[PDB]
Amino acid sequence: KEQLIGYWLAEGLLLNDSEKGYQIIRSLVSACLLQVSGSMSSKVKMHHVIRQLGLWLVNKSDTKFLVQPGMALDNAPSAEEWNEATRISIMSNNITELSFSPKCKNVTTLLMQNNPNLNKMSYGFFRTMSSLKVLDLSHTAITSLPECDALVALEHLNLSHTHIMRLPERLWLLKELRHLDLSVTVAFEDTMNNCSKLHKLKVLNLFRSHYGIRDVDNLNLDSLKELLFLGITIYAEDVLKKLNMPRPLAKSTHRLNLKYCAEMQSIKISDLSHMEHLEELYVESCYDLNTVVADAELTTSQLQFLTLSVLPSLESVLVAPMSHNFQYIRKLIISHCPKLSNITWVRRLQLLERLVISHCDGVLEIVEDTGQSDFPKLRLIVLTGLKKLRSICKAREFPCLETLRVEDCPNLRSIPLSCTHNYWKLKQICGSVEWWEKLQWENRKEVACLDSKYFIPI
Amino acid sequence: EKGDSNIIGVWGQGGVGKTTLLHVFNNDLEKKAHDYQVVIFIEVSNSEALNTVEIQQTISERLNLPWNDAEPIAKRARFLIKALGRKRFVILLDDVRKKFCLEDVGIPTPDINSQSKLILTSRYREVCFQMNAQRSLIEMQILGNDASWELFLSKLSTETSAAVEPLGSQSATREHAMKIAQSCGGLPLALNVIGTAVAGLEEGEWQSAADAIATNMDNIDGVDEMFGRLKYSFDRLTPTQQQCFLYCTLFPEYGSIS
Amino acid sequence: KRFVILLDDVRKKFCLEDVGIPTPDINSQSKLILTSRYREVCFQMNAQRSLIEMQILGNDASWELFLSKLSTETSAAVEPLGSQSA
Ligand SMILES: Nc1ncnc2c1ncn2[C@@H]1O[C@H](COP(=O)(O)OP(=O)(O)OP(=O)(O)O)[C@@H](O)[C@H]1O
Repeated sequence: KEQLIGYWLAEGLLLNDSEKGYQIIRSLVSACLLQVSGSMSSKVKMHHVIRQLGLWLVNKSDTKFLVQPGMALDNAPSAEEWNEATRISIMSNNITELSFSPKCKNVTTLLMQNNPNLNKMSYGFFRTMSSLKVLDLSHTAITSLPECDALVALEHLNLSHTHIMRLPERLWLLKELRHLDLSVTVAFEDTMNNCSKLHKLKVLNLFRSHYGIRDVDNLNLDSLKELLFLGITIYAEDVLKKLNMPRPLAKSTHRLNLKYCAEMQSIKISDLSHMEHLEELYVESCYDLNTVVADAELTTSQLQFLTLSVLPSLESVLVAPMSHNFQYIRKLIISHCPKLSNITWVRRLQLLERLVISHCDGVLEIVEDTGQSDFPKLRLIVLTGLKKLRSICKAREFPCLETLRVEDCPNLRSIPLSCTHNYWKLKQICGSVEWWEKLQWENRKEVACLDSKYFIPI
Repeated sequence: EKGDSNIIGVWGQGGVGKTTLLHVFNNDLEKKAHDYQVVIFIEVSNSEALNTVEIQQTISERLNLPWNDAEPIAKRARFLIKALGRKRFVILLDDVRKKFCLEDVGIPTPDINSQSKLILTSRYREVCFQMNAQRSLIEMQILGNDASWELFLSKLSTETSAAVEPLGSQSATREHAMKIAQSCGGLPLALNVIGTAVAGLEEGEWQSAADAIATNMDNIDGVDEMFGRLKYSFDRLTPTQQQCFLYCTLFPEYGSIS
Repeated sequence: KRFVILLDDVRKKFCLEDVGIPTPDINSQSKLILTSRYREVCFQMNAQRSLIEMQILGNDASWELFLSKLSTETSAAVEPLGSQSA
């Protein structure tokens, strides 16, 4: 929903209101034109017949669309078809080369997301794209991007998960830009000091980007006067203590990534209390990180999604027993942490919804040593690659779970799921037969019951 | 039961519950014991032109009278005045928007010497004063803090209500739903329309809807016909009064002005 | 009377008492079932507490629906099992 609402905002369909986009999505899903589907209601989709009806209506309309996504296209379509079209979509195709320069005078949207091999776009491709308002090149392999001084009216530009290393200087002359996203750009290394010329920008995202504000020299984001939401990667303690004051640049951040953290052997949520908008934290390759403090001192910031990845020295996180900042958590992803050996705090996470535990052999159990279950709102559990895990947690009731998936876990002995629960929300269970052989059971009927009811082999 | 004047007026803003009050009052008379012989419910809200014909049709049908279609309106009015004078009647008038003469529609004005009563509801205190109901006026006030909330709850679907109903388990969705309910100002029409609009809100969407409802109401379903319904009180005004009313809208919300 | 009224494909909110149907209440045994493409209409008509969603047909039921729609000779080409064909 968020991605679609972003485009609805850039395209001008929404008068700068995201709630209007949510209302439109809800009106569509209430008329059965869209379907809410997924592990969480954040994703929408179209029924096949409804999509064909939409394409038929587009063909009946006087404004042509060029729509070939998911067609497994191996080469770009003929450049002559791009003349009169207004919306172009080349999603999920295997396009490898984009060399022609089209005549797209009327186009107001370009989508090339999920093109894994498209890395050679011809220079001067955007010459006729003056009216292009939405441009998406997410999850493509381009390392360089053609000059775009002709993009006078562009307002949205997405380059997440692409191999772009340096970003052309023509963007700072794009006066109409409103949203620019370069999250998870592995190769991005270009200084953003010229972003000050981008006054009109409203959203800038660098979450999980390999490059960011490595030093205070590039803390000049106070020139971004129109900015509302930002995500960036912070590398050092001195940066945090330069940002640990109440000002918009500190509080406007909604999520952080922590990579190659220097001198940040410990961190407290009280230190993040000045980040009143922060909701997601990512910690990757923090070599000297040892402990984290989950204080009882609450914050207006609501922590929602966390991911701990590739941490070779993290040991434990101190979580208060009665009240804590983690109680608003929705998603936890624990990955590649061999020295982490304390995850007992999860049982106090009553709003928690998603579990991802992977390759963390230091975790003995997900919950090691009120008339309420420890996971009252849980929906999804994902387990992968655990070579030394014993069991998940003690015997508790799990009636609200939707899906359980376990892969490559030859050491897992048992799971807390049992036939004692009532199930209507448990949609499916996926896993291996060897895990079923190694599974301990509360009752010997569970050998066949939990297999014939929900288990789906991998 | 006890008021001295036989003409009773109820006034209040659009959607406060005047017509529903008349319905629940008429339906309540059949439960208790009373000396009255006919309880007539008449919808004068049909127009401001006072369509005499169907009002007389309702009165005659309610009095077991034959409908002489070709009879002149004045003769029928005199005949109804004679007929209604023989019975202890209660006439409930709905949303009377202009002063109109009762004797020209067939209704005799009740007096102290007669046990008959006449209850009229209108948005305007000026109309209730013009119809000689000054000594028995009642102001129909908006709903209370708790009654408005429990009205809002009944308007939500089962799964949606299951998110905001429970206590003991604490989450901000209850606060967002309560903010949306308070944005209705306790007006039953507002509670109905807004609760119907957000009757199917999922758990995670309450925040944005509650945040947006505090500032604007054009993007929410069913409120356009709400404002069309409430707009008559504004269209009745003279252009100077219309400009003076719009001039008051730019003062801060929840703030009294001198 | 204890009535059951089945309304089909109601596309806008309408007043039942204007058409002559009394709205059923807890005191009465009468029922009223309405079908509509829009959930907003079903909420407007006071059916929020008893809403059902009509889901699409299953994988196998849809197939056997498709089979019954074909002619005899055409069905004879796609019905048989044991013999395998594209
Ligand atoms: N006490 C109440 N509880 C629940 N709903 C109520 C209550 N009072 C009024 N309503 C609702 O108010 C809505 C608006 O219609 P209502 O008959 O109340 O209007 P009104 O006060 O006569 O105003 P006007 O005639 O000027 O439109 C009705 O649909 C009814 O359901």
